[PDB]
Amino acid sequence: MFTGSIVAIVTPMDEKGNVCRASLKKLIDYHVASGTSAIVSVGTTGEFATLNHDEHADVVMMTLDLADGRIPVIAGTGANATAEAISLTQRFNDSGIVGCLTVTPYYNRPSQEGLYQHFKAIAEHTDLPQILYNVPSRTGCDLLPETVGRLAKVKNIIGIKEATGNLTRVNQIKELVSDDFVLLSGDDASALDFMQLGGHGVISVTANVAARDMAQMCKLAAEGHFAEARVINQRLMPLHNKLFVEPNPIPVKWACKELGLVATDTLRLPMTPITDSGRETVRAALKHAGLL
Amino acid sequence: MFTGSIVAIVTPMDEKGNVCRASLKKLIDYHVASGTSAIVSVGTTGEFATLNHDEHADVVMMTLDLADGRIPVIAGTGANATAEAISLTQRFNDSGIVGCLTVTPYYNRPSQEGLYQHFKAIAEHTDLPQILYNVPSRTGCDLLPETVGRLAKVKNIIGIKEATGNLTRVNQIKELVSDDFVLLSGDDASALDFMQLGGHGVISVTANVAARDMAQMCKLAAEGHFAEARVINQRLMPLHNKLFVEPNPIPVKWACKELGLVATDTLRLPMTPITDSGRETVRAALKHAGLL
Amino acid sequence: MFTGSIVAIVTPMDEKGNVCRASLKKLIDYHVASGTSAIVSVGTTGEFATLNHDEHADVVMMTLDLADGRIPVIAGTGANATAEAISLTQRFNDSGIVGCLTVTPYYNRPSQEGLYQHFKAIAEHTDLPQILYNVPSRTGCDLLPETVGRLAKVKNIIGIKEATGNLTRVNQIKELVSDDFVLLSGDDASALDFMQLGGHGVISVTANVAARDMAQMCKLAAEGHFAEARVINQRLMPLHNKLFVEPNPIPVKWACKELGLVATDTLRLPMTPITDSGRETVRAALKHAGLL
Amino acid sequence: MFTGSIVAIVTPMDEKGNVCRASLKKLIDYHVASGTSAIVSVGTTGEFATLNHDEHADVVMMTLDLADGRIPVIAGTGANATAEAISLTQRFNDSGIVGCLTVTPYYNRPSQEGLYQHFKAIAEHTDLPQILYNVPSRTGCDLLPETVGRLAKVKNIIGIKEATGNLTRVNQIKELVSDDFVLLSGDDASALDFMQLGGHGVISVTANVAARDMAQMCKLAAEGHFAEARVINQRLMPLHNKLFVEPNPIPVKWACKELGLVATDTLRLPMTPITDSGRETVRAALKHAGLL
Ligand SMILES: N[C@@H](CCCC[NH3+])C(=O)O
Ligand SMILES: N[C@@H](CCCC[NH3+])C(=O)O
Ligand SMILES: N[C@@H](CCCC[NH3+])C(=O)O
Ligand SMILES: N[C@@H](CCCC[NH3+])C(=O)O
Ligand SMILES: [K+]
Ligand SMILES: [K+]
Ligand SMILES: [K+]
Ligand SMILES: [K+]
Ligand SMILES: [K+]
Ligand SMILES: [K+]
Repeated sequence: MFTGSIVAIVTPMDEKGNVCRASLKKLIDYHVASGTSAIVSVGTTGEFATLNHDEHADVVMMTLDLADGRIPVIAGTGANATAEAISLTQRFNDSGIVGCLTVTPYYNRPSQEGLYQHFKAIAEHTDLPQILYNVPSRTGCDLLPETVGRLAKVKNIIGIKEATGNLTRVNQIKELVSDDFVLLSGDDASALDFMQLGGHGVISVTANVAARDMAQMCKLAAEGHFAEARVINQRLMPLHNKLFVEPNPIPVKWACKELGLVATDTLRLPMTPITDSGRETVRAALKHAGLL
Repeated sequence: MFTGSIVAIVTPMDEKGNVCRASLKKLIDYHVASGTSAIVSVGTTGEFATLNHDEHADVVMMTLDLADGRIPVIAGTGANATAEAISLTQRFNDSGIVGCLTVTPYYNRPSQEGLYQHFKAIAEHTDLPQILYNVPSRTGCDLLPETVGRLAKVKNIIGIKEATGNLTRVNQIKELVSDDFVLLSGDDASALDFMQLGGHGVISVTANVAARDMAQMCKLAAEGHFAEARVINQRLMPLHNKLFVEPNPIPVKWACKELGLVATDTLRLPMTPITDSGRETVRAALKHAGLL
Repeated sequence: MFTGSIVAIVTPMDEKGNVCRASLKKLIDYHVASGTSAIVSVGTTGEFATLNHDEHADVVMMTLDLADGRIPVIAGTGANATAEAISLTQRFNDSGIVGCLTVTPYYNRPSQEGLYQHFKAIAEHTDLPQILYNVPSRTGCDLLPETVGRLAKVKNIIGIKEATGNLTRVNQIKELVSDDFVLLSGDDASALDFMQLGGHGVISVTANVAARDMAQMCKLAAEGHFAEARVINQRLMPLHNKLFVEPNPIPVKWACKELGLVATDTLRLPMTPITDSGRETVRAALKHAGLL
Repeated sequence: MFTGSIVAIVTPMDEKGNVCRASLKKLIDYHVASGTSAIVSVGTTGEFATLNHDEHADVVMMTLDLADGRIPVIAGTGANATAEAISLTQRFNDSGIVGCLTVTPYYNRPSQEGLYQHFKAIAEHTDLPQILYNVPSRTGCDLLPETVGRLAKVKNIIGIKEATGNLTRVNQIKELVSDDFVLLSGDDASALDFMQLGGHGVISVTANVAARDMAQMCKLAAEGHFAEARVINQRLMPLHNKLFVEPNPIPVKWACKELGLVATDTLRLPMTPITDSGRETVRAALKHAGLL
């Protein structure tokens, strides 16, 4: 499923930084009960940077096993080296995932032509649908609409998670791609705006703790009921912002612990524990959203 | 050497994308002959993002073997996960390398506290000297002077490669650290200015192809002969700029090939071959520098 | 009228830089015939910076006289000194203008509190409706949604011309103001997007040469017919961009001369004549729009 | 003097917002006593935006009268319309002022060609020396080094006040102009660095309240005693920064009042009185500097 509210799920960890199966099960059951459309496993929010390839694959497989066919799983498969991305993609072929979320290479700042070649090569070596992920604030590069239009001609490149927060991108990309290419926000604070302009859903951090309100917001938006959706959005807005008061996923993991959805808020270095001021800010945002 | 003209050497490849030993040897002999102070092996210009950890270690060790004690070798050891940076650093413990160049974590955008913990943990697992590397355009995070001061208190954190191009950083950092902490430019176009303000050298892209000129410019700078150093700088300014006409190290590899220093200008995706326009721009810059 | 397509009209000049009444008459008749909602007289596009107060008032009065009640006129009344803005506003009280367009102070960078006091004072001393104008790229300051919400409580502050191009502002402001407060784009390239998110019209540069298509686009948008509006927008998009290929109003004045709407494309220094390359670019954009 | 510590003096006011002669006299005597090199009258810190042209001329002429030949006076003569800048400059022809400080046009964002024509026309209508002033944060335009080179060819264009805070500009400009062209910092926090790179002084906000320290710092810099100059700089750094805690000249006027140098800290809207938090921040900075 590549529309509506899609959660970029946390990778819950025990105190040693290893994946907590019991906590993940609780999250997945929560998303199944709450109407989330799909689960992005080991995206940014899932700490892809700090899991090695084997651990990363283990988390995706554990998420599929636990989902048990009740909700679709999309795997994070991005890398900044094209061979690495291909390799990681092969590990998931015939796994049961419905598609992959593949980020623009980070740190090395490839050209637009390099991005085209990167993603083209990855798509060539799988039959899985691929969702491109643009987030320049993290990567140092910006996959522009022109290049997205070029890539959308590749049969299995089927959408984009656009995390610039620059809402002009929605219709710049839309006019260059076919009607069935999926435009998904990757920026919760501007996501409703993104859907109002023509976007098809959101790959959401906020969905980790407000799954039902997110799912209803995105449905109302898809039906054109923007004023109604905006009422929900306004109650979620402090959380959309304050989940970034310290680096993601530090706040959202604390929030999930505070609601009882995960056993511990542990992360891997260089992510560090939430500050006391951050706990206070995040808690106030949860209360504004009606969640505590 | 953590002073003077330090080359961030290219990782020359054959047409298959693997390290070319004969080319590496030719480069290293070139830097010995030219008066280069040290070699940074598998930094950004060396394609650290697209070598696996074994391949990266092989290049470092080959470069050390080839240097044959004639020129000190600093290993690139950065990673965006602390565990991984520690693993990489441990590969070089008791190897012959003189120190490590370790970039701020990329993509995951840690806090300053996270940066402090990351570099502190890496330093604690080696006796090797550590040179911090800040390059926010590539990483999405900025290691600010205050945190550099906190880190400079750790015994074996001994300097910084400052690649913001923001020359105010030189004295901001210098006032917070001891007199023996090394300040190195990571930005060739501003590096002469950086030394004029108090910096101690440059880790240079330009030195790959103008090694003698860079070493002469840095010596003049260290001696306080800025006007003579600027004449050299002016001849190299178009190269300093045009080596980024396409993404580093696409132009510098081509330049090395054109100068006969390497056998091929091959890179690994998502870096792609230089465009025709880019060849012409770089060739004009080489001609301005009197290298061609 | 404060909705739909509102033109920020050029101030046509003869070769000596003085206002050309015959050219202005032709423009005004064109806007009356073409369905433009209103005329903003001596806005940015009308070269407010380079007319003195008397000339500025003369152009507004000439525009009212020529409009002869057939189209509403809004006067540019902004200044960077609050006393100056008050003074200029008094010159128009009982003139026949329907309202004023008042820019945030430029150059002096007042605080948000300073902006509040500025605009509050101006509104106090007139009964004319006031439209706030935010354009940070010109002014060096940014009138934020919070302050817009404060000002919208003042009875005769009735809307805003929002020229950041940052589409998140639409609903940030909307949620803080009453339903009757007018949100107008001041950025033609993002205006349709701005209306799709809840904006009520556009104060347009493009309208100077594409008045009928602009008027129909903004009507379709107001009716919710965004796909239909977007077809028009796509034909206008090169013009929305290329009217800024050199500083506004250099390109639009040339375009108006090329269509025969004004006798000369003369501007006042520091605006200078269009370059040949700029003529070529603008002409291609006019042809894409179907206007030549 | 177009070297050393040049104060951008406040225009002290009474409670009605008009120039306070007794306060101006006290300031000017203070700068004579302190070793200030020159006074810039009705620059940015002098509130040029909110004085009318007659009021502006009155302050300049009063400041010249009060200086009584003891200290050279440079008049602020910028405008964003060329005709207006020429008019203002002509007011000071054969007056006793030593030169003019003329800012790039603000708000209307001319091209570089426009900037060249603007400053060229102004220079052609006076025999007075012209100091260009670039401050893009306030004006929305950036006078680049190439254009500064073109302008430096005009006989009476003799220097630049460079207020970008981008220290690369010092040597970019210096290589394009003759050895007698003056480079002055417009950014107090970077000004010591600016002189270290080759600049010849500073047009300073800080000198309004730390005149002796600024003059001593600049003399040390001119003599090549950078380390001694930096000790002074460090004591003044919090002031250099905190004089912008609220918009300039709100903090510096309050500081002048607190030091007993002026009778009142009144400004003209849209500048507003200093907040309580701001008073406390500025007072702490004055205490760090040992001025209180
Ligand atoms: N830490 C490295 C490797 C992660 C690989 C598994 N997800 C990076 O962010 O690219
Ligand atoms: N491509 C991954 C792993 C590189 C391994 C280090 N040489 C990254 O940039 O972190
Ligand atoms: N050129 C000055 C005065 C213009 C006054 C009449 N519109 C400015 O832009 O503020
Ligand atoms: N307030 C207008 C006019 C100022 C007159 C010059 N002292 C401007 O900033 O241009
Ligand atoms: K395929
Ligand atoms: K496709
Ligand atoms: K140390
Ligand atoms: K009123
Ligand atoms: K109102
Ligand atoms: K000159």
